[PDB]
Amino acid sequence: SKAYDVSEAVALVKKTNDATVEVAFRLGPRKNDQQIRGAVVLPNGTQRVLVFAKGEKAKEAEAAGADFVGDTDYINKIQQGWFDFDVIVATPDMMGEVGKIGRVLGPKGLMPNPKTGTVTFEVEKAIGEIKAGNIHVPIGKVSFEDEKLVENFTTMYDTILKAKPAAAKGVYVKNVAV
Amino acid sequence: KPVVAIVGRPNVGKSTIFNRIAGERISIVEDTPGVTRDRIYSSAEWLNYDFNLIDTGGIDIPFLAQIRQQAEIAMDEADVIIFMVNGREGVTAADEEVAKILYRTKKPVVLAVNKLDNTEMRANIYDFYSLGFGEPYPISGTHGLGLGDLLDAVAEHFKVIQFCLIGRPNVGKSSLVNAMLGEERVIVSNVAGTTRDAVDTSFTYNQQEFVIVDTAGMRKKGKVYETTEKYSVLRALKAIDRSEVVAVVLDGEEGIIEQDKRIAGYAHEAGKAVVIVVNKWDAVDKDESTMKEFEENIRDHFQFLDYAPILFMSALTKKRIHTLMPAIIKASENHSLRVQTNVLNDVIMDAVAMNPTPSRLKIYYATQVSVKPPSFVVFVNDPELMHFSYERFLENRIRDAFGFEGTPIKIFARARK
RNA sequence: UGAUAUUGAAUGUUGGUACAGCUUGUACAGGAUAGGUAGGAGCCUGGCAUCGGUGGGAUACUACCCUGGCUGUAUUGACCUUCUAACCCGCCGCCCUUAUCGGGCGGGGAGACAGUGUCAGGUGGGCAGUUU
RNA sequence: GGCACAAGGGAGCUUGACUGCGAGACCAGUCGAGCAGGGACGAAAGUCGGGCUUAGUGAUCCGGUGGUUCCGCAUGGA
Ligand SMILES: Nc1nc2c(ncn2[C@@H]2O[C@H](COP(=O)(O)OP(=O)(O)NP(=O)(O)O)[C@@H](O)[C@H]2O)c(=O)[nH]1
Ligand SMILES: Nc1nc2c(ncn2[C@@H]2O[C@H](COP(=O)(O)OP(=O)(O)NP(=O)(O)O)[C@@H](O)[C@H]2O)c(=O)[nH]1
Repeated sequence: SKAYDVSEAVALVKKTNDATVEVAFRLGPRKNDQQIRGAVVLPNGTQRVLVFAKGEKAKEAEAAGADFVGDTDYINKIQQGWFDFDVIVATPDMMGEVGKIGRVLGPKGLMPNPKTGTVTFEVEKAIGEIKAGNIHVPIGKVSFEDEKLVENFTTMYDTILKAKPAAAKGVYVKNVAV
Repeated sequence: KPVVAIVGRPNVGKSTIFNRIAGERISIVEDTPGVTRDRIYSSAEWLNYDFNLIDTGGIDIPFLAQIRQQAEIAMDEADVIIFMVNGREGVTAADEEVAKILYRTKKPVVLAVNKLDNTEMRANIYDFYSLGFGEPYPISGTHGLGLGDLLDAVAEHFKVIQFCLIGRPNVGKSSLVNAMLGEERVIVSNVAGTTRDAVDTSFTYNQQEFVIVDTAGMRKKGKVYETTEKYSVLRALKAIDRSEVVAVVLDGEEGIIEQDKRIAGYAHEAGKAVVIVVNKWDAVDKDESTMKEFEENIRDHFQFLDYAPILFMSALTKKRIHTLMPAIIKASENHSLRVQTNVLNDVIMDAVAMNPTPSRLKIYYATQVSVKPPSFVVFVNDPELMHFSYERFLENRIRDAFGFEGTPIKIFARARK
């Protein structure tokens, strides 16, 4: 019945366990025009990112930490197989091709789309930062200390609010479930 | 024949694409409510010389349930359901709600993306793979881009008289038509203005085919200062030009309103057969000499049209509904009839002999020119001597010599030549 | 005909709105045809439990908002049936006063109605401005 | 009236049946070489904006048909 505080719930989701502390947030479609879906680099923070870099952009992609780049087309290797691993990003030139030729990213949630900051010319800066109207966000672990998830939820809430959606009218906040 | 239907949330330019498929049928406006209330029918072809098109209204969560029912019904007959969605705004929750029905529909579905009017931002065809359907396509009604590929995508799955109906709003026209073809085809609502444009359907009656069109009613010109929603009245006026039999509908509960006489003027001035019809007898009393109360009153007020037969039927209780067509078929012949040149002339000087009061106007000849309506030309020494009182006199004699019931007549006058 | 103000109380019916607390959402498959939407750190209190599973969704339990319902809380509305205190009397008595004007003080009758001020259709050659 | 080298009648190529102006004529418009890019072609020459001439509803007011520094509100956003 009682709404706890942020400084109490970080110390208490220690006790709700090495598990991962995640946050649900009910948003306030009618408002799809100014919907609230997104990604931001995190403060208090293993992935396997595979890139679709084209041209010279593969040359800076092999030194940042990526596992496999490609031979400029391995969607034929994606056809009839392809246990995908963690994250798929791309570049704004072969995205159209990979989109049409690739026919295995819709119900699997890895389709490159430049609304998320994942399809850009800065592939070296993109590898290094990734490593019904609702958003899910993993802010961290059980084993993090009490001062880590406070900045994590603060950064994510400031990101949500920084993004005060248009048609701001009416309540924006409905529920925080830590 | 193949059937193709278009569905989606409103304001996605579905009717715009439907129209540039062929001609310009559905009204195109920009607003959330201004969608086609019901389903329409048409024909199409791309190297197959055989296809049909169906357009419906937008689907969301006023009246929307009936539109949803119509959209569901259209999803049945359609072979491929072109599912068009906006491109500039990405995707929406209502888009997923629409996609739910298609997911539960076991028919091939082609996905199309509108609002792609130029080459560069045409490359925005992405993230629609999450919908679970095949390759999307670009289209723009403003410029007609990407039409060939979309029609090829539709093709890869490839396997009579007209009579109208008009009147002032809320007199049961839609109820009358859907209670006559004996099914649900057009919407019925308590508020005036339920229909938004012409609805066309074909059907066979007594081994004879027929075409019936609704016109959403007509209100006064002075007080029609709406927000371009009265642009549909132009569509209603168009149907009269393509129709050849006009049914005017009056309410029996309410008395004769002044606007009804004005509406009947448009049909008469168009040279079309008219059959005056009254509906909703369930309201007012049905008794002896209540037949003549409105039967006589109509004649007193509607003098300019006297040839029109008068029919009484109530669509709600389905009383004497089957008697409407017997009137229609009879009116069909009289609007297209010719009389012999010999006989017609022999009747003319009999009339002028008993009325030798035409210097004096001279009658020399008379004959017919057109079948519909029956035009006649009389050769006189001078058409200036012709008087509108005398011109009307000739019409009555002709209308009495033969039947010529339920159709207007026009008389032309030519000089001595 | 409709709103809105003039414009009140009582009980009876009585919805809507808002805030709450409990319930429903029928997926081939799937643990009873017992929801999407963030999932994966428990029994032995009669029973039997615990991975995981053709599954797009099983939870060896962490962990939000919806949709239709049920119970409270407040808001108001819609009404009926009453009453009375505005508002209305071309009803009676008394005084202004000698007065079928008018105004006061008493009874009676109607009473939240009618009547009044700002917003829709028809009506109807009601009366105007007009030309062909 | 007229087109015999045909102004029928067809298409392989199905658009040099398109792209920038245009000296010069006839009559408000119409005709027309030259003619600049690129060439539909044809193998090359070379042709080159199609029904013979042929009436085919429209100003008034002026409202759609293709978009772009095409621009100034104290400046900036719309
Ligand atoms: N810029 C742009 N606007 C378009 C295009 N196609 C349609 N629209 C706009 O979209 C508006 C709505 O389209 P319309 O065909 O009337 O859709 P509708 O009547 O709501 N029918 P429905 O609800 O079934 O989609 C049009 O008035 C037009 O302005 C397009 O290609 N480009
Ligand atoms: N008493 C009575 N009511 C009727 C009859 N037919 C229809 N109605 C009712 O009166 C209204 C007329 O509906 P509708 O057919 O849409 O009339 P309309 O608006 O003139 N036609 P449209 O919808 O095409 O504009 C509806 O509320 C309907 O239920 C009838 O024969 N008798």
